[PDB]
Amino acid sequence: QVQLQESGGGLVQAGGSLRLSCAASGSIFSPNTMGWFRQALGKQREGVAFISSIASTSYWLPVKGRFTITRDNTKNTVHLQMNSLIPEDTAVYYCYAVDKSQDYWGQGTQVTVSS
Amino acid sequence: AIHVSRFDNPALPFNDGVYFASTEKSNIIRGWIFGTTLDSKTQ
Amino acid sequence: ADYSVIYNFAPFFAFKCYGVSPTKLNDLCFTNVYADSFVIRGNEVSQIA
Amino acid sequence: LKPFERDISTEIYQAGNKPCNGVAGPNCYSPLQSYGFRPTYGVGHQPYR
Repeated sequence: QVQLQESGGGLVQAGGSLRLSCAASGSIFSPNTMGWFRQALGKQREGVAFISSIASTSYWLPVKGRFTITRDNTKNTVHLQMNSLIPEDTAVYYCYAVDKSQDYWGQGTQVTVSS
Repeated sequence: AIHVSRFDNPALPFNDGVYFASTEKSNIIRGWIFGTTLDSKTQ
Repeated sequence: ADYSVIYNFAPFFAFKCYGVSPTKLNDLCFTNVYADSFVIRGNEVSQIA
Repeated sequence: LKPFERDISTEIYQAGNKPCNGVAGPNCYSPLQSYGFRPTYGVGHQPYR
C-alpha cells in the first residue's frame, strides 16, 4: 500500500508564503516521477508542476518564480514553496506519483488566500 | 586488470549480450553486476 | 488547406480539436471544410464544444 | 509505439509552433489528458475497464 502524507496548507493572506510538502511512503519503485495537481472549487483539475528523479522539472503553468520544487533524496520527498500569493491560485492541491506500475494520489490540502 | 598495493575501471555497455571467457583460477573472478544506471534509480 | 498560416496567425486563447489531432490535419485530406466565424465574450468561449 | 510497450515520460509537448520552454500554455499542452467520465453520459462515452 502507498500513503502520500500531505501538509502545509491553510489560510494565508495575499502576498504571503508557505511550504507545501508530501512524503511518499509504502511500495514505490525507481523512476518515481512526481508532481502536483490543482483543483479549483467546482472546476477541473490541472497539473501544477512535475519533478523527476533526475532533478528535471516541468512546470505546466506560467508560474515560475512563484512555485519552486525541492527534492529530498535521502527520504525521497517533495516540497513546494508558495510565495507571493494571489487570490487566483485558491485551489486544493494533490500531489501525484505516476511512478512505474500504478499511479497514486494524495488526500488533499486546502490552500486559501483572499483579501 | 591489475591492482597494485584514481578511477580507471569504467563499466562496459551490455549492447545485446556478453560473451565472457577466462583462464584464471576460480577464486579470482567471483561474479558480475548488471544494470542500466548502476544506482538506485534502476533495479 | 495550409494550416501553417492558421497556426502562426496570432496567439490563440483556445486551439481545441475534437475528433482529429492538430498535427495530422496537414497530412489528412478532407472532402469539405466549413469555417464558422463569430465574436463572443471570453466567458462563453468554453461553451463552444 | 512498439507492441506491448509503455510510454511513461511526462515531457511537456509543444501543441503547435509556440515552444513550451518548460511553460505549458498556448500551443503547449501535455501529451496526457484526463477523461471526462460522468454517469450522465450514455453508452460509447461511459468509462470501460
